Amino acid sequence: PVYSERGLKKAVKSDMVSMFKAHLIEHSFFLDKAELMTRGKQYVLTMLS
Amino acid sequence: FTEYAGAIKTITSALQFGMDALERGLVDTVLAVKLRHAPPVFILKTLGDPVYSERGLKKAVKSDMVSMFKAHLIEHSFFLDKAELMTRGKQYVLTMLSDMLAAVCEDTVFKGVSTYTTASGQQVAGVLETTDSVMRRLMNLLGQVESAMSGPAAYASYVVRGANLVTAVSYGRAMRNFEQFMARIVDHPNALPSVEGDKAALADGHDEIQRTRIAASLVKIGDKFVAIESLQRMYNETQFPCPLNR
Amino acid sequence: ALDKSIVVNLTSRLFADELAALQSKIGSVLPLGDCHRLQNIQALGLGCVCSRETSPDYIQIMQYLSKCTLAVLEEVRPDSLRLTRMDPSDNLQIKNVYAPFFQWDSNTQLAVLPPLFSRKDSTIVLESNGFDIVFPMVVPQQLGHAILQQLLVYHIYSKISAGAPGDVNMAELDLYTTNVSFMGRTYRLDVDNTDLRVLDDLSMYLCILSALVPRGCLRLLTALVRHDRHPLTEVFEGVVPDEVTRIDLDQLSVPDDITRMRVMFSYLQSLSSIFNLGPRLHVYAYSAETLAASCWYSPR
Amino acid sequence: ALDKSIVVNLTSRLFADELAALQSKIGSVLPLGDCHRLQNIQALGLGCVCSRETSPDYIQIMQYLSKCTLAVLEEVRPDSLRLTRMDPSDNLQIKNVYAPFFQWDSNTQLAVLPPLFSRKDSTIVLESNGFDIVFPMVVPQQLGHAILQQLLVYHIYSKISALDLYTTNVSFMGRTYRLDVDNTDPRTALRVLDDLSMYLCILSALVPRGCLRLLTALVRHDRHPLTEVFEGVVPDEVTRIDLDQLSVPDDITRMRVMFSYLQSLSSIFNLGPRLHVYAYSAETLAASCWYSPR
Amino acid sequence: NRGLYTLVNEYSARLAGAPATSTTDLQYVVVNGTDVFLDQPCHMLQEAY
Amino acid sequence: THEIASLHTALGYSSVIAPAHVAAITTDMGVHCQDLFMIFPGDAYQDRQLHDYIKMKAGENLPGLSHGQLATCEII
Amino acid sequence: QAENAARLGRQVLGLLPPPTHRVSLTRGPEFARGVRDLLSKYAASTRPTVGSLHEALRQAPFRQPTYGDFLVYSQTFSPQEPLGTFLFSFKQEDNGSSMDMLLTPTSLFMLSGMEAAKAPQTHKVAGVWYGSGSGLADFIPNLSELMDTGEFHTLLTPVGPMVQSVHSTFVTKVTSAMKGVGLARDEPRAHVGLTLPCDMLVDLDESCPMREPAGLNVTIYASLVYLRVNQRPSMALTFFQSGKGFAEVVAMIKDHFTDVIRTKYIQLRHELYINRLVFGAVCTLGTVPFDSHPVHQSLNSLPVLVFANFEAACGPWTVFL
Amino acid sequence: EALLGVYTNVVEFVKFLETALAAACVNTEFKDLRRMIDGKIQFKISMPT
Repeated sequence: PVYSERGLKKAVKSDMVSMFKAHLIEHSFFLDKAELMTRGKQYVLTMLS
Repeated sequence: FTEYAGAIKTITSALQFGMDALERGLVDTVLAVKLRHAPPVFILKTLGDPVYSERGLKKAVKSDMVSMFKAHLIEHSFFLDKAELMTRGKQYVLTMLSDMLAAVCEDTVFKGVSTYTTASGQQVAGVLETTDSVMRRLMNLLGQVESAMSGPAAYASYVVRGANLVTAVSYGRAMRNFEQFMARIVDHPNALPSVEGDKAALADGHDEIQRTRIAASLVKIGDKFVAIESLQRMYNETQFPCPLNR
Repeated sequence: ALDKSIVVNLTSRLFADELAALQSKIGSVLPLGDCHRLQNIQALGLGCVCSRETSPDYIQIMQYLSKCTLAVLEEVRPDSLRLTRMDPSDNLQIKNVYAPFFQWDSNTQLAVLPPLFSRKDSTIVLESNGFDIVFPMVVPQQLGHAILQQLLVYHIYSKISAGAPGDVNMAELDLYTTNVSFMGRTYRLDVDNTDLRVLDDLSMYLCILSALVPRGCLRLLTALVRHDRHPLTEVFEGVVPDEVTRIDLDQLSVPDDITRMRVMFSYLQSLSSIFNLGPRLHVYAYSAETLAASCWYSPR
Repeated sequence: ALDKSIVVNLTSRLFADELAALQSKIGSVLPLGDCHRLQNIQALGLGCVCSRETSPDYIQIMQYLSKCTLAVLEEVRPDSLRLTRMDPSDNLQIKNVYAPFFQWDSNTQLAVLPPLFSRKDSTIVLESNGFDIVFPMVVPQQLGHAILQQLLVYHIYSKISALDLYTTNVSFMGRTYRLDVDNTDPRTALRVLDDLSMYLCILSALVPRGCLRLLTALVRHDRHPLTEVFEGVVPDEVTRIDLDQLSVPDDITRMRVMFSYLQSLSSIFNLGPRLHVYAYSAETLAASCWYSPR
Repeated sequence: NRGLYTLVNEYSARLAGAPATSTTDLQYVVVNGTDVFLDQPCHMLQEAY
Repeated sequence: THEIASLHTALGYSSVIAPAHVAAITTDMGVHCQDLFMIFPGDAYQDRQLHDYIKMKAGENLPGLSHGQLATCEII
Repeated sequence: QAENAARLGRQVLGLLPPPTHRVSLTRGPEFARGVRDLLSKYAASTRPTVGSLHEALRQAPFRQPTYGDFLVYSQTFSPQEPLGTFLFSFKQEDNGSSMDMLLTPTSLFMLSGMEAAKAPQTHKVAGVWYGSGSGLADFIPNLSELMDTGEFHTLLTPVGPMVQSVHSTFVTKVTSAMKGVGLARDEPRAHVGLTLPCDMLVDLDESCPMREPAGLNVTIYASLVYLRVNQRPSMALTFFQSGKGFAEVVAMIKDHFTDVIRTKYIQLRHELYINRLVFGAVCTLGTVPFDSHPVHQSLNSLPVLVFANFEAACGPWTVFL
Repeated sequence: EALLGVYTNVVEFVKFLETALAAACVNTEFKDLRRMIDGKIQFKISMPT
């Protein structure tokens, strides 16, 4: 609720779309990304919690 | 009958709404008083160290402080976000939040007064506040050892009864505890102020308040016990913006 | 919750003859100079402003009526009259006794006008106190904005015939002014041309406008040329007569013209309000056999 | 029944300087924007439309004044201003502290006007909060008109110049005064003049001929106290229109239309909301009146 | 220009001159001080990054 | 209604705020520049035929924006 | 059966005007205890309840309107109405014992005869409540001559909204409202508001904002404009909703009717009749309280606005130009 | 068709005194606060050398 606390203006929706891109590229197939990281199990847990 | 008694339910629920929209007014304005008197870390931190103010605020000492307002903002701002990308991690937050803790001037007249206490008689130092996103961060990094505190159950009274009303009507002033103030001058003179005797007069009726059982979160930081409260539930159930989000 | 009653006491008892004239109009609308309940006689008529010894006025009465409080008779007891108070937006009842008799219908707008007719129709002389009470001329608004107009035209041509005989025909003047048509009916008013000093002030003002207005509006057109001229004023150049546009404004100097333009506007707002706004009230029900009209008063 | 009270929160403690002027005017009328109990100080002033760096236009300021509700002060505490409200139609006490002083009595009539004589006297600035407060002026209805009569004449004769004793001085029995014109925006004061060119040349078209012939019989020999405007000489225009013969039923249609357009000149010479005072105390300077609706 | 102890007290409670709007399409200046919570550390330090 | 008297007991500073966690950038850091034609519309060139030409070569107009709330730049 | 009569003992003695405050002086200062509605600040507690404030709600202001009872031909007043329309009492001469003529603004659109494009919505609706326009023109034969010299705005007295109408075959009874809020007859404890067709109303205050002050008051104005179409005289009635005060709206109505002033007065370069110079009039239909939302409706379609809490206060007709 | 339930929120009020925010404050019930104009607290600080 920290994002849409002002009401869905035209400035909020573009911030909410630009985070749709940056989360789909970075964190997708997260169990496949965790097979090669140094941390590993922390990346699955902080994704699933 | 069920139209009548279905109408008395509406007007109470319109009027319980009346009082409980005013109790949010307390939690708004008290938090609004704090933020008017709350300078940030990077301004207040180097003023916390007395080692620069020993020589006085000369022309050169003001200039040397300015470079430390600059350098502290570039590095240590957003301190919880840098902690995920550092190898050190959990120690870096614990030092920086405790370095916030020792920078606060705790000089209070009511410091000897018995007030909000933990279990086993240990003493609450102060209360930090976060949002909901930061509250779960600090709850993971720091244990919540007690999750219980004692405190006052009701307020304390102050009435203008007695000889206060004589000076209120005739003159224009109202003395704080005139009966406590009268005996010091004319009845018991020439006594130096002794702290263990002044404290009963300094308590101002905050002693003899009935203690109670208050449910809240606690945390242990160094020698000081801090309580943690995130106020978005009282703001996002009413769909107003929060003043903690800046 | 609020109580309202206006009780006027007197010094001497009334005659037996004067009581029947006040019982003739047991319902009426009197003006009243004070709001308090106990009051002396000298305010409840128009004798406080209009009298026989003073010159008869129109405008100083019309200044007075909008400033004055209205009141309605309930019971006449010797010697203590009993009026009832008028409130802003209050419903009460009126009997319509005014000489001469104009017909009231429901859903008309009552307009209080000063009496400009003969004396015995308007007033009832109280011989015991030696003071004159004067009942106002209550006339419906569309008549009241027309019964004044044909008489005010008649007063002008009376001033022309007294100065020069050849310009005004009496038969042309009488037949077109003293006969008033309204609601399909006619009313032949009392002229009282036996010697109309009431309307002499309005006959002065409207004429002084009529010479200064076409002198006034020429200078006010030419002084307002802009790129931001309001576009409706281009149309109204066709409305002004062609003879008006041919004034040489060089003849009057600048110190004369400031005196004219301040005289120009100062009559206009003093003359507009005395036609427009007086104590004016509405009536929603009427009955001809009972002669009682339920009313409600709207101030301003 | 009904309550009326506006208490004004204020974010800084007022100085002893500015509190002494506010303690001086404890009975005063100032308009404000909204209808609530709590209110910011940025609505209390009339100076949201009349600021210093903005060139004021006193017609538009007076046009502003009929919109707003009006309010009377009760107390001046050193933090919060406290006011009472005026609603049509309600009886209330009013007390004139207003500096270009005039005398009232029982059964008088009033109006509310913008400050047109001394702005620096009738406005106090608040250096503690940075926002200034502008007080309007209450005037009896005769001078309520007669000041607006001069200001409409003034914008006529400042445009022709594209001197001051005739244009800037409002006359009254016993006193003469000075209007405050240094920076005036004429564009809202000229649209009123734009409608005056509409009404006045229509009234020059339907002129009664007999009422023109009355002045040709009057001002040449019959001299009266209120006809000294013409100074004894007829205008040249009036001899030109009177060549036609007189007839009654021409003027009967004309004088009704002359009557009906003077109903319209109320709408262009309007004041603000009016105040019909019934009882006025002299030595106390208090009064009692009912607020009229717009 | 005044003492810095006064500037610390004036830093939090006084939203200083020329601020920028939020959540609206372009950079406007905000004149309505009822809501906006911005804290700008660019006046006291007199820098630009 | 309800009225509050709130004082400050401590001589020194008793409350400390801090930046904690970055959430979003709304500025979008866009390279749009501020147009001085909008700030100072009264000042213009002497030939009004030529001032309508340079205004043609520079330029509510945006119905949508993708990356975020756009931010103005200057020129010194 | 007297239990039914005991109901009228309750309701009539419960519903009265409040009596005059008159206490004899020998009783003492008891009269200060008889003043309750002037007290306007009631005490509150930690948990207030209705039983703490049932005395607080008991004092209420004194509001009772004054109704109008009209006996109308069933031909002029169309038999189905949305029960909140605005009215007019046209009056020429008392010819009958008691027969009255009432004009809804849909009906006055039919006597007007203006073009369809000026009001593109109500022309279909007002064409099916009536005939082609001669069903109502038979009662006023002077509708050609009442428009020329300009007496039509002097013959209308604005009445207000409807309350009740009992309809028969030949004679229709109409119960109208003046002075304020008319009590609804069929639904108990309800209040009839004023309804206007969306086509006839013209709002005045509308901004981007690109600030205007608030108030307690906004005043609906009626308007009526004499014009000429097809070289035939005809009228045009529009409404206004504004809280600008009377000194502004007369200048604002001139900007709305700019084209109507211009297209008429092209004609009088040739013929200048002083009877033709009168143009329009503006009445005051009473106040509306601030920030009440006008709610759109739909009837048969016909969109119709509604104004809750309407109060009526009729005014004169003043001739603007 | 059928009604399956009427489900309604209940606003649990939160007292200021039972928040843990109130440890940062000192709370005194003061009866007549409209009567007071100004409050005032006086400090006396001795400084030895």
